[PDB]
Amino acid sequence: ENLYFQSNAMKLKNPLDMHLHLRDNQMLELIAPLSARDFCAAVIMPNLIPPLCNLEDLKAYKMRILKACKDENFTPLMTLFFKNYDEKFLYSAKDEIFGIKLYPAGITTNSSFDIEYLKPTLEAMSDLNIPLLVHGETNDFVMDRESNFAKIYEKLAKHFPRLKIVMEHITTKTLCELLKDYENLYATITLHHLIITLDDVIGGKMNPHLFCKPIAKRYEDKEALCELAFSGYEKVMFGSDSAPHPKDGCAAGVFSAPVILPVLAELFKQNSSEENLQKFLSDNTCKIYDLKFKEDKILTLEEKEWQVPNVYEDKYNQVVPYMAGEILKFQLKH
Amino acid sequence: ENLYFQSNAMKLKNPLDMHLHLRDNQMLELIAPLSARDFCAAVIMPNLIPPLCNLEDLKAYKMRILKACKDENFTPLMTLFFKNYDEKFLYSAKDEIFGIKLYPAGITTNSNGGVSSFDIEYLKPTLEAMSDLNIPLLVHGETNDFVMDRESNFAKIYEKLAKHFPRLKIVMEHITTKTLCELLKDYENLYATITLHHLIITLDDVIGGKMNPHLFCKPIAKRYEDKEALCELAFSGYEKVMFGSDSAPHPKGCAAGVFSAPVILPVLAELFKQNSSEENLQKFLSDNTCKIYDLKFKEDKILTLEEKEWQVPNVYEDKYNQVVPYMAGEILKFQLKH
Ligand SMILES: [Zn+2]
Ligand SMILES: [Zn+2]
Ligand SMILES: [Zn+2]
Ligand SMILES: [Zn+2]
Repeated sequence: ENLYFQSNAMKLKNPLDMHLHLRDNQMLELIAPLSARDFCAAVIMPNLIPPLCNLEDLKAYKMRILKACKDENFTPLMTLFFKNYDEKFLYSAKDEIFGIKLYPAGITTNSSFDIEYLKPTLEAMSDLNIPLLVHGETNDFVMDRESNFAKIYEKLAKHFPRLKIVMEHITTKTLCELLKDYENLYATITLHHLIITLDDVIGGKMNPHLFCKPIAKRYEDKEALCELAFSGYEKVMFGSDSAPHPKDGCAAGVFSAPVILPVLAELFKQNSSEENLQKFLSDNTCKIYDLKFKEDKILTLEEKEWQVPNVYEDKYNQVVPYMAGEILKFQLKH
Repeated sequence: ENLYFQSNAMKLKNPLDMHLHLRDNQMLELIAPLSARDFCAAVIMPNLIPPLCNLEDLKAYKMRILKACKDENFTPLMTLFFKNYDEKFLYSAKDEIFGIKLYPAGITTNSNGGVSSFDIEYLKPTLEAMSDLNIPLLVHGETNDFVMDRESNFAKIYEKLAKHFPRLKIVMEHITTKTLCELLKDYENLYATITLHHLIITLDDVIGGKMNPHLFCKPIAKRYEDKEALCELAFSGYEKVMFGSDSAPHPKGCAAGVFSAPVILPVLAELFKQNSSEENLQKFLSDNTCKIYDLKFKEDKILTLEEKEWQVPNVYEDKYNQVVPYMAGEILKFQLKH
């Protein structure tokens, strides 16, 4: 529609963040609202110290999140850290969790990954319709860690053709292509991997604020990621992997939470459509897991410049955000 | 060799650092001694602001270097920053300079006035005079392509320069790829320098775990097979390879460069014992360069290294600057008689 209003440049419905890190305690209080105010729900990753491996610690964490957000409507979609859980246990938790997140540890390729430890649990998960979320990286050379995990994703897809396997934060053309080879393979894509490549991280001066895992790769990889997100391909969902770290330059992670919607807005207007953004941020997820909502959350973006602050700050913590100091074209009223 | 005395009495004769950055002014006064003490000579890169492009300024900088070294036996091998010099200018400079260093436009630290074209006719007059006058072309071999491919993609350029200027000595500085290790064997006029760090680290050390800015330099450390090929050339003492540290300090993230000057000899000493011979170390650090250029010395500078542990300072301070050294805070198995 050619003519439009400054106050309504984009409208988004029930935006979901399918990969979020909210940390805990004092940090959680600082950053949860930043996601809560722009999303109706987010998959909360379980990599706390120590990791969430039982339902009592999960509920307590859920409660801390609900307190810190203070922006209902916001439903945290809870997850457990992967370990060898038995059928009885999973049956017990299915109504309490959205999924189980696997963090592989110690994988060499010539690989040394034995899925036998996983089989009983994955078989149960399949039958109970519980999705497996995976941080798909081996321990090989940093640029190859994701691509070398492709064969591990294939193996899992064949051995468990009824299990939903979400390849988290894909960053390679390899996985962009693998995604289309198996029906039960899905993926989440971050905001940053649609914009950066390795050159941004170490091509000129080293830029720690753009450092994350998996590392940003090549231009061909970035284009493959953009083609899936911009086309709204049914099996890709937005997952920020917003992962803050207290300001000291060496820890991995990008805190993109507060700038996600505005940056995606601009990105899709320039390269795609409101409808495809709507799919990438919500409809795709809703179609895959059959989600529905009682009270819709509608976010309206206004075409009014603002400068991203150099930090989001609390008494106990200071976090540098993605795009810190940059000027964005769109903004939500908070 | 199964038996030895007091400590590993390893002698090194006339070590040469064929690729070194000494900066200027106050910085020079602080770091120059750290090299002048362990080396008898070093190729001094001209990437100053502004870059050394005339004899007057080169002499001036040389004088500054000589003062900064003081009582040390050390000959700085001077270079000019590459540009389209003519035969007349080159003829007057041949005895004042060791070589001319080519930096591709805006690829590394202080290169904005660099070469932006490798057109054969554009460079012909200069490279032919250099060829006739036996002046060598030292090159920072990287394109502006994707960071991990900058050096390998530069191979076609070194190759055309070699074919078009077959009597020119072309030194591929700080090589970091198997591609250039191999290309070195294809043309008689191709030579190379290798750094200390590139014999040791890969990209994984720089960004595999935590980002380690102290290990960040240009050309970026690459793959395991790249490092192995570099080690095979250095350890075997291959005649066309010479040690060049590319020691480059930065005042205290982060800027590109490793400041390895203070720790080169002992670190190299340990490396060559585990993987090579004292003879091959002597070749890599000195004899190869000496043979390639026909160097001679009024009096030799013999340095002895003993296995007496020592911790590397976390910084090399003074009144004007403070620099973090390579291997900072590390415990080295070898030492030089200070
Ligand atoms: Zn992850
Ligand atoms: Zn994550
Ligand atoms: Zn260089
Ligand atoms: Zn250099």
